[PDB]
Amino acid sequence: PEERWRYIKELES
Amino acid sequence: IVFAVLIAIYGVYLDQKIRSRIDGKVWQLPAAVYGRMVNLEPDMTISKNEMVKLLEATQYRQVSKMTRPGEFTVQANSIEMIRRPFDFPDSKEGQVRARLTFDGDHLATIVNMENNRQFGFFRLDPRLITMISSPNGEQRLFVPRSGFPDLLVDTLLATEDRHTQQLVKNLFLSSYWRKANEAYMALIMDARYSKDRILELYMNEVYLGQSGDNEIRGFPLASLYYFGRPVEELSLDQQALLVGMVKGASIYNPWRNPKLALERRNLVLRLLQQQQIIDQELYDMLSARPLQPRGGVISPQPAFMQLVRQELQAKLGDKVKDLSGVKIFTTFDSVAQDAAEKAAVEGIPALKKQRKLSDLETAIVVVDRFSGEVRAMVGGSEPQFAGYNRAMQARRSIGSLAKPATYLTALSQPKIYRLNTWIADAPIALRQPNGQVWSPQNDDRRYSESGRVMLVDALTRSMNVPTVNLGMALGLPAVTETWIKLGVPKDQLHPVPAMLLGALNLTPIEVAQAFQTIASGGNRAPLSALRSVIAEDGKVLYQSFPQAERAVPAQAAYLTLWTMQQVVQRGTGRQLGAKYPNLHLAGKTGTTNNNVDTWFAGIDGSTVTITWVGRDNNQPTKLYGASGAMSIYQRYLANQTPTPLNLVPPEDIADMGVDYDGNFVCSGGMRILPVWTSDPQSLCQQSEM
Repeated sequence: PEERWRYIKELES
Repeated sequence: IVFAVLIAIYGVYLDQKIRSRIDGKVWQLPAAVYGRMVNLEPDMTISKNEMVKLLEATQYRQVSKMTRPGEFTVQANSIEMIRRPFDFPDSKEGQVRARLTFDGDHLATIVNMENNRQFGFFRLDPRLITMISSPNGEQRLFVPRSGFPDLLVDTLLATEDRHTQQLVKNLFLSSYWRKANEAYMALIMDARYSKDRILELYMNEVYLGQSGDNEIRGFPLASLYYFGRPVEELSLDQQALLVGMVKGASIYNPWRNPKLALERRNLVLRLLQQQQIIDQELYDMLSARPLQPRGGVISPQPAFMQLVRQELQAKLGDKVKDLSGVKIFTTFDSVAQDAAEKAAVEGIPALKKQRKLSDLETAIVVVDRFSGEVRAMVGGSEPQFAGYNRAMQARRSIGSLAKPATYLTALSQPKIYRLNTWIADAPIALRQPNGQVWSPQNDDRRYSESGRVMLVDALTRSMNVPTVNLGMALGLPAVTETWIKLGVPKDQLHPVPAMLLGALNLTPIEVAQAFQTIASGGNRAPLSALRSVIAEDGKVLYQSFPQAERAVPAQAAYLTLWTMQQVVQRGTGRQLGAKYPNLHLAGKTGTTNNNVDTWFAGIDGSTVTITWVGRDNNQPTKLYGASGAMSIYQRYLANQTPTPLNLVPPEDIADMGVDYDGNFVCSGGMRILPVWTSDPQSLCQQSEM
């Protein structure tokens, strides 16, 4: 799902 | 069918062996040694830039935006941080998002960002300095299931099981026939234990590296060793390598072979990018990120740990290493230690190149002015590899740094000795047994025109002849009694006239205690490195309490510190008073015959800092006066933010005016001096002549 990958972008940026 | 009975009864013995280790003491966990715990309050004298270095020294990271704990961001007049969780002794605490806001040279507010409400006080987690060496050589840091991030668990399971088999291997087995034993004992515990507990024991047991002759194993201790941050705050790129090193710890080591270890992280990032958990949108970001710490560490802080190790069995007994999961809370200050280590690393070659010296060494010791808590300790010129600790082991002559003890003894007699009492300054010749006459000389080999100087100026200028005339008028046991009250070793005191001008061999930590007793206003505080010692179950083993023992009168100590402010402004230490006048620093210089040893005892509002500069073979340093030891202290004052010494005069202190002839005046005068009096009407007794 896209709810897992989107959270990881703002966590690693 | 007898084989079914043998394997069934064997499984009960395996089940009994697993239950014995897992239900009780699993491993002999070594003692974690933490630094100081800094509380923050409104109107606290700390700047924004001073807080940045405190945070970076406590393993925090300056970032654009905060995501995981142990991170912060700087603004024009504020810092936003996520205070990491830490099981403190007074209360357990979680993550806390807060803004520290500054006005000028003070912390105005501390506001929780989740509720937009102030904090009366805010705790800062202590830095984990090191682990105490174990006999077996299996160094670990226990972290329960709650402490590991869920992405690190997903990265592990994706590359191993993907629903434990290698947990049983490293538990009780060694190095084809016993693979069936590994398979039987794995299924026995997997069924008789929780799904969460199997990840907890595995993540603390796995081998990830080596540090000399001790095995660093488990994700928590490995994270701090390889990256300088806990397991909770690992970035997915750092998690991939730490998970990747589980199969080849030694072969994928970044110190021995960086190129080989770099390929493993990208390989593990592909195993998770191919699966659901990650996509190609961020592979370019994580594949570019290189791995941070430089060459690991075998023994961090060897000098300070000597005092911690000495104090541990001296307070709790050697019956302590047997206990597992001990928590040692020390008084260590990372800001001051980092400031002192640079001042010693940079300051030594700066003196060797300027004065053309072959070798030169140093030792610095910082302690709390009121509590005597040891904040920092440098015991060498290069603390990269330090076997010898000069701050504790090198016992040298204190020299002129012995002069304040004589003036303290004098100024404790208000009714006879004051700051305006005259001391003679003319040729001296003191006869002694065996054998020649002792004729002491000033550094100048000069005497005063009037044949006298007032007490205050003799200490300010470190005048040898008047110190002998004063010291011998009081008597050598009266001066030696003050050294005992100041907290120095009694076995090192030899009460002869040489003692008055520095015939006294002390180490920097013993000098630290003497000046600390003065710094507090005559209250001896036994120097300590430990704050508390806690067990694995939260029960306290040792806990410090205040031990401020009234050594000398507060008024005597005050006038001696007031005179030590004149030493640094206009006297022997005039160099430092011109650099840092706003601190109003109190201190004393130390020089021996032929400058074999040089010193400086520097007191600020918050601490006492003793610094020694000399050679290991007891030879002339070829350095002018105490400028060698003062330049190292200047570098320490420069490297961190000192606290201004604004002395608060105790009761019975009267600022009195004296004429050129050194007598008190009723109205007016031409030199103001603090003087220990309840009724300042001595002026009447002087003016009726």
